[PDB]
Amino acid sequence: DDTSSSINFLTRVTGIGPSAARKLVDEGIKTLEDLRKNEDKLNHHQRIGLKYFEDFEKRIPREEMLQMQDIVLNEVKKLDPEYIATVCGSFRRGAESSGDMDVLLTHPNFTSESSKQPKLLHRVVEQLQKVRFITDTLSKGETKFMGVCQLPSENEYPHRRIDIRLIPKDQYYCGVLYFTGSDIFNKNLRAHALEKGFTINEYTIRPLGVTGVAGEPLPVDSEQDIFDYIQWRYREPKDRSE
Repeated sequence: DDTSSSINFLTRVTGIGPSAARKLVDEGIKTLEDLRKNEDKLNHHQRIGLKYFEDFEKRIPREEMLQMQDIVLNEVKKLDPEYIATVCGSFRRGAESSGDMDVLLTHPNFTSESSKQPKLLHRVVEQLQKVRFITDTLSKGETKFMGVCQLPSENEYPHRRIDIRLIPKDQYYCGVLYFTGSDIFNKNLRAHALEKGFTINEYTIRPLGVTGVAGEPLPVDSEQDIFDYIQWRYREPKDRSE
């Protein structure tokens, strides 16, 4: 009824899932003005999501992505040129517009053997805040940051969703591959790998064999290494629609 019409609306606020939305509509919270007069009922992530409600429903043109990409790769390099940062999503594939910016970050000092270096991520988050790029934090942990960013103006741009995730160096490219391609491409590359006797996931590529269910991750130093193993000619991100 109107109770389902309100829940649908509430699910449009980042951070407010179905469960939270229902109890909220139960509390008598139905419209955006209701939410704005009841921040005390929402968690941080939800409140920030509400603050940028409109901006968050606005698409991000490629021109802007390219500019935000320059700010991120640039600040990252200054901190330590040994950091590798890659903006993924449909954007990497050449999309004319995006809904957000998803970044995978790594550093050779951090391998899957390592695991426990929050500061490699935080140092980046902190620097991006110092330059007034990252403006708010939805939530931040030891390997993942979900937040808000905004392009600078001499007057202004809509606030945008940005996420940055710290990935082990030895699992990096398998990571970038997963976060690019496309649901359909990943599905197609994954199946071709199987025919070749390999199994690919977002962390590694392994050899399979008889009886099935086997492994031991091979070294990956580029996306190319993954394509080589399954003897597929390298496919540029723009040819990864499927």
